[PDB]
Amino acid sequence: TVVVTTILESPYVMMKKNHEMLEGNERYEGYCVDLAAEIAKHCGFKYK
Amino acid sequence: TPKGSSLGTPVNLAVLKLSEQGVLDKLKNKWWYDKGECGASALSLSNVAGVFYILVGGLGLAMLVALIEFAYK
Amino acid sequence: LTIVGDGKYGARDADTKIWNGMVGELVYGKADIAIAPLTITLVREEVIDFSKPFMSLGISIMIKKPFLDPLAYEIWMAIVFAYILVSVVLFLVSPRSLSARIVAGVWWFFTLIIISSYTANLAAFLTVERMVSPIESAEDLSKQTEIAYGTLDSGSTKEFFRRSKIAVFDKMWTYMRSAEPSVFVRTTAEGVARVRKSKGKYAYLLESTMNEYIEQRKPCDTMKVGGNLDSKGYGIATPKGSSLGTPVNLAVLKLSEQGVLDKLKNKWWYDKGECGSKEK
Amino acid sequence: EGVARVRKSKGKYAYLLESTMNEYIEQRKPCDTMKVGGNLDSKGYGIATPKGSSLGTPVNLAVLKLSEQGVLDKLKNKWWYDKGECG
Amino acid sequence: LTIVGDGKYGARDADTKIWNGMVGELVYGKADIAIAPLTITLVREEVI
Amino acid sequence: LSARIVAGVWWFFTLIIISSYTANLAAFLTVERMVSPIESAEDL
Amino acid sequence: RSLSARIVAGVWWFFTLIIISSYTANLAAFLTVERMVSPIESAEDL
Ligand SMILES: CC(C)S(=O)(=O)NC[C@H](C)c1ccc(-c2ccc([C@@H](C)CNS(=O)(=O)C(C)C)cc2)cc1
Ligand SMILES: N[C@@H](Cn1cc(F)c(=O)[nH]c1=O)C(=O)O
Ligand SMILES: N[C@@H](Cn1cc(F)c(=O)[nH]c1=O)C(=O)O
Repeated sequence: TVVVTTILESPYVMMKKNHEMLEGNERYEGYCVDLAAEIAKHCGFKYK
Repeated sequence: TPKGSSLGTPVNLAVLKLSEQGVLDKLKNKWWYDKGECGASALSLSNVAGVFYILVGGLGLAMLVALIEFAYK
Repeated sequence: LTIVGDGKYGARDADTKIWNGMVGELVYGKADIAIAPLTITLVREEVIDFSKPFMSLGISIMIKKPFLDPLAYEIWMAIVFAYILVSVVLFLVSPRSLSARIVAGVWWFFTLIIISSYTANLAAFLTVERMVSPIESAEDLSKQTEIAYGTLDSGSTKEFFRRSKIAVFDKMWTYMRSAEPSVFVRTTAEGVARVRKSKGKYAYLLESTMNEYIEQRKPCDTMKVGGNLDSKGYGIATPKGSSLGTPVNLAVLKLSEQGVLDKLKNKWWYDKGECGSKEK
Repeated sequence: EGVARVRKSKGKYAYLLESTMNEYIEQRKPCDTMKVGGNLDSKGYGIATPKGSSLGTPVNLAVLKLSEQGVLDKLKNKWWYDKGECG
Repeated sequence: LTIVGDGKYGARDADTKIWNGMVGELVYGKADIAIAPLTITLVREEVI
Repeated sequence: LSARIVAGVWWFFTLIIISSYTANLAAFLTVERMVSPIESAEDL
Repeated sequence: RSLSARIVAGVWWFFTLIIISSYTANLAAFLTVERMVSPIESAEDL
């Protein structure tokens, strides 16, 4: 899967409040997370 | 993207695609001004003092003009 | 007439999946019909039959209600000390001498400024009261901090926020669930009392009907602000398959068309009201 | 026809109509009409099925589902105050 | 989607006792459902 | 009488002036707000 | 200073008082209005 590197700068990439009870790319939320999802959509790849 | 990436051009095209579709603006508003917690007669008690300074000062000048006036003789 | 045993409207515990309250009394056959301010919901409609609604409402926001004022209390004093200080300088001067004359000029400019400030600020103050509001919109209220806000422990208001997938309401539910100390109250009276005793630090989310009612009741210190969050209505509920369902429904809309329901609403809301006159 | 009569009677004719259409025309060209006073009564529009229809109950459930999901409100805003030309 | 034939909402003539409009189309089976600004009345709730 | 007509014109002038001050100050107290000095980067 | 002339000075004074007060008030209102955002500026409104 495509490895995406990003940085923990709010509010671009943030740890979800319940990140401890979560795993994978569900741990993160933010502008760049949603942007990563959209880029994945229009380029047609899975990402990590 | 690492230069020479097979992902470079489609990612770029995707970015400007998202920009033109209003997606990027919508996301900006979503994380900036939607989750924003601060969004945005009584009396002025200090300002009048600024006039008082010109009042008292003028009175001081007047006091002086009074003294010198009675001082001519 | 009987009062519901557990004093609840009705819901299913997410574990036991048992219905409580009046809906519970209907489903489990403890009562033959429910006539109360029972809000019509999807899940309630799934287990009982609702008559056409007899009263319309919506979830709304309740807050605590909110001549020498234009000029600060300190300046009214300063005007007096300046008055005696000018009368004392003039007393020290004693047609007229030119210096004594200029004193009157500076004092004239001073009082000109004072009265102009009073007039302007009073103009703002009078324009502002009709115009002025702490928070008008629901989203704005959600955005504001230090003014905590909450709902009843059980009911459609709380469940509305729990289910709502719409941005602002989702944010508000996310806030309420984590809020400390708890922002939820057990009775409407408790919520309104909390509004009155938080001095504007707490807003209460409740159906428009109760809000409008309390707005008219002593000591008339609460106010309904903004519009409504959603729009729904109360209906008379029958156990589904009841022999009373269709005639009760027909009776409800009969009463609605004959002006009976409007008459009862005015009777108990705005006729016994002790105070909705806003004047800009 | 009623609204046209209002516009062409120059204040000599008032039109009694449901609040919905009134609110709609209030937002429409040439924005020369106005809703005045409150309402005379309070009622609502509903989806009607022939009694005994196999479609009745799911449609009803669908309506209140849409109401709770904010769908109905969103549509109301869509056709009334979004396309509104004087809002 | 079909537009009601006589362009009426519905009522019963007190002589013919026939329903017109969309209610009429429902009662007499000319349509399967009515989705319109149809105001809820007592007499209509009695037949649909 | 020249001094009188002067006093009249000047009176109308100062009347307009103070009226403008009062009105504009009323608009200024009814609307807007100022908090920060707006300090230029070079000034900082 | 005839009494009739005096009442003239009083009524005329009240008159000009009303006038300058009205001019001030209305000018203040006009300036307050201008402070309010224009309808034209909004896109949806345009
Ligand atoms: C649960 C929701 C589907 S809902 O509340 O039923 N409808 C949602 C929608 C916003 C709505 C909300 C409220 C009402 C509504 C309108 C009027 C009344 C009273 C005045 C009379 N009821 S009636 O049915 O119109 C009458 C002819 C008897 C009671 C409720 C109508 C529609
Ligand atoms: N009426 C609701 C219960 N209920 C009562 C209230 F007074 C209120 O403010 N909110 C609420 O959900 C229901 O039917 O469950
Ligand atoms: N909606 C009504 C018919 N109907 C339509 C209108 F446009 C109106 O102004 N009044 C009215 O009664 C019905 O269902 O019969």
